Amino acid sequence: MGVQPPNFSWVLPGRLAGLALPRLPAHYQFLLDLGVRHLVSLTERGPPHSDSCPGLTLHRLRIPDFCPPAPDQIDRFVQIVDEANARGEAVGVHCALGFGRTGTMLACYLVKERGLAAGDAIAEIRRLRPGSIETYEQEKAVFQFYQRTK
Repeated sequence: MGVQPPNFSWVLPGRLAGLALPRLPAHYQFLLDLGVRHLVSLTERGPPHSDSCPGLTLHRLRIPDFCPPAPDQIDRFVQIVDEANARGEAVGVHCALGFGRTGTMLACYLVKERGLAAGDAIAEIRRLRPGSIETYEQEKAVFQFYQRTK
């Protein structure tokens, strides 16, 4: 039995989801039940109770709140999703609220998945998850990822 964590939704159904901070054993069980085997954690302090769920692998990429992921972090995130999805495993990504840091990562993955530029990728994540991508530097990070990988 799982309990859906806060602000959870699929971006790529069965492949890639965003969420706010998970914090109960049943949140992690929910992720496992939905086929998630990897949780990319962007917070400065690990989410509560993750150690109750050994079957879920956490990948901690620390990003200060209201700041963008760095290029190495974007590349690592993209690798984690590509490799997990190729193994038939889904990935979740979270921050404290699930909007800024999380939305920026999700938009970068769409740049790659759909061959989009940042305007389209950011628009799409905002359509799916209104409130996503909170700062100017977060927007610029998606743009620069596009430029590096075009």
